[PDB]
Amino acid sequence: MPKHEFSVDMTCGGCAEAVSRVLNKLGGVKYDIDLPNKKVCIESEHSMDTLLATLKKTGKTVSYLGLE
Ligand SMILES: [Ag+]
Ligand SMILES: [Ag+]
Repeated sequence: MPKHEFSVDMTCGGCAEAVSRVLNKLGGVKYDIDLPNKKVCIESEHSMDTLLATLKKTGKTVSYLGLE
């Protein structure tokens, strides 16, 4: 199953919480948040568009670091 890696402008724990809330409301996702490195790793059959649009709902700078 595709593992997408994203960069999110998370400055503290409450940003990581904001990230989980939006990703939870999305559903169909297993996810991993690395706060010190400002990274979010997402196991999902969801398209990159959807994941990107979802993460951007937080109001924060989001970019795509790619896949594996
Ligand atoms: Ag924060
Ligand atoms: Ag915050």
